[PDB]
Amino acid sequence: EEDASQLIFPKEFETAETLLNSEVHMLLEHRKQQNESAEDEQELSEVFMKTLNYTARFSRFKNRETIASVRSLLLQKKLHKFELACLANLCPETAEESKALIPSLEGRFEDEELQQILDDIQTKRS
Amino acid sequence: MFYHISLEHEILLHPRYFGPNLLNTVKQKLFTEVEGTCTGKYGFVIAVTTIDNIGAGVIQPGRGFVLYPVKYKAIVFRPFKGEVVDAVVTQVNKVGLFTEIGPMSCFISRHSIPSEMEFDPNSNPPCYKTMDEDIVIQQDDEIRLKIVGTRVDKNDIFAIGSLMDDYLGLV
Amino acid sequence: GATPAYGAWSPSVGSGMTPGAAGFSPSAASD
Amino acid sequence: NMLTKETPETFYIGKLIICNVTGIAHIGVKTRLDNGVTGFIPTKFLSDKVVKRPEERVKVGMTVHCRIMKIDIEKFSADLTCRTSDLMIAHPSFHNINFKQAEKMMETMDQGDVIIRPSSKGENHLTVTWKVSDGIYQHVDVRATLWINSEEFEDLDEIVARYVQPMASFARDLLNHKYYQDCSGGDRKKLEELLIKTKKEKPTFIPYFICACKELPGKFLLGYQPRGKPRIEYVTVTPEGFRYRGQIFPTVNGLFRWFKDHYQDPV
Amino acid sequence: KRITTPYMTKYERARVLGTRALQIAMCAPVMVELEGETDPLLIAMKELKARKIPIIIRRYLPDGSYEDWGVDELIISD
Repeated sequence: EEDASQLIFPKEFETAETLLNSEVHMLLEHRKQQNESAEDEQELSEVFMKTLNYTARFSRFKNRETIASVRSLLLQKKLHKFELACLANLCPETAEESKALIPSLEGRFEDEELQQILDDIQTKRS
Repeated sequence: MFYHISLEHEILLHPRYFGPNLLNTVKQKLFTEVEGTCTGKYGFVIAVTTIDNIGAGVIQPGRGFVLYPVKYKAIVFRPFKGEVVDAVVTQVNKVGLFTEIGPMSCFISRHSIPSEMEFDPNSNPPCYKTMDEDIVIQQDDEIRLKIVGTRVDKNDIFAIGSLMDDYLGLV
Repeated sequence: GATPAYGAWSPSVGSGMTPGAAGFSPSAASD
Repeated sequence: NMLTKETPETFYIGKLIICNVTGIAHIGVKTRLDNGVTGFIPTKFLSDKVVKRPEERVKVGMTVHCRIMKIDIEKFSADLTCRTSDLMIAHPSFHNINFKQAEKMMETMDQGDVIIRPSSKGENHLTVTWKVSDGIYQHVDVRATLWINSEEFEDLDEIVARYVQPMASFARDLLNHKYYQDCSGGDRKKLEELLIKTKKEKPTFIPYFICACKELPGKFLLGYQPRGKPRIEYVTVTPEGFRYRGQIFPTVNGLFRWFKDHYQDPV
Repeated sequence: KRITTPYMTKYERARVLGTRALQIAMCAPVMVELEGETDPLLIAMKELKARKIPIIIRRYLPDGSYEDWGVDELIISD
């Protein structure tokens, strides 16, 4: 039953807080900054490493202020919380690419309404 | 997907760890207990960000241990089926393609591959080009996918990707 | 151990009752 | 290389090859090595040719590590060196010691030199012994509980120059006081008997003195006789100043300037 | 607004001493100077007289509430 395409999420995960791929990179980097210092401390696992490079390959932006911006303009609309990260990491070019990839965007908004937001993202992409 | 939830844990503490750096030791024993694990309820837990509070430690009657119900705020990574993610291409084989989504890897058979991306074992790099050799999709390419089925294997998630939807390639 | 905490100690002040007059030595400067 | 399976190209000069001497022909130690190479230790390996063998330099029956100086596993020899040398104003002391034996080395330095020694109570602790007076030393058992971090243990130069050097500079001023004594270590029986003998020669002018404890180092004794009853007031020396009636003085002079106008109350 | 008795009942003294002596025998750092003894019940009793046992007592009340009282807060009886 669990399909995020039809937006069905468990109760433990409905109230959860989504995160962006560029967003969590700064947290992981900060934790790496903390653990790389403070000696007589354990070194970081390889799982930490395999997620560092992972979100590093998909950093659409590296500014701290750029992150809250792209979400401020999204939460102003009437989108789901689940749509918040998948539509902020992939950064599709056309709104047809977005609606074809995400089935919940089809019929959810107007095409040009969607595309203006999409262009905002490509403008924010560094 | 990377999320941010407040999780809880109750840890036991041996009486030799009482004394001045007690709560610091509770922190230590939490950092190195619930980091980098995975579950069939919350999924893969990346790292813990902060520790909300330490409960009061109830001395176990009979034994010397005292357990400490601590709630923490960590970032967890739970993929759902049908989510459309980016990943990097790890291994190109006639049996299927291997990718890696952060801490969890997936695999794509030629059944999920339409016949355009043909095999290329004659080349030194195994890639999946097409008939006129313009779209070259080889190892180490940020190739999107769609998780069409999840699987956790003894505290280890293993989903399965596909290539049937359009705009699943190079950006 | 044989050498416990020395400076974490609490200096108890001693109370008294001596209703004397004022015939003592003056103060000085701080430089 | 076909039977023993160990040639001279694997074993090199400079690397330590463990040579197990199991017997000796005449004066040497001819045994086997780890690779079956017949390790024949010569008389230069034991350092004795007409006297007893190198039993102190090569373990007879066991394996003895030596610096490999000959690759002769096919020649039934092993140039393995039996010697260990063949295989290869406010001072701050160090210690890589106990408390009784440390008391005998810290009596010969001057006033201000601070020693560094491991603790003896617990784990990952360090005790800062700094010189106070003649025979008085404060063993700051940090965790005198001075709570610190965990980044500072790599550099042991600032925990003294921020917490003990100002403490030693504040403690040295009371030693050079105009009315200082020792009373054989700051004994409580010897200090009450001095104020009652100094008050008789001058009943009008009342004197004051200053002394420290030997069993509780870091606390000074400020005794005063406002009337025919001796009275003792304590004071603590701090890394930032002094602790007198709970008021912290930045400089050493403000304590006396605050006391000259505070001891005239009836209490 | 703690309303319970301010005295350590005799059951709390038995359980606090037995528990503190178990923690001491499992090598827990003592709060008091040992004048040179080694039994953990003698040590736990010495610590109780110095009011240095690091334990608080959660006194459930019958309605469901509870009150925590440090051990150094209430008046030891024997």
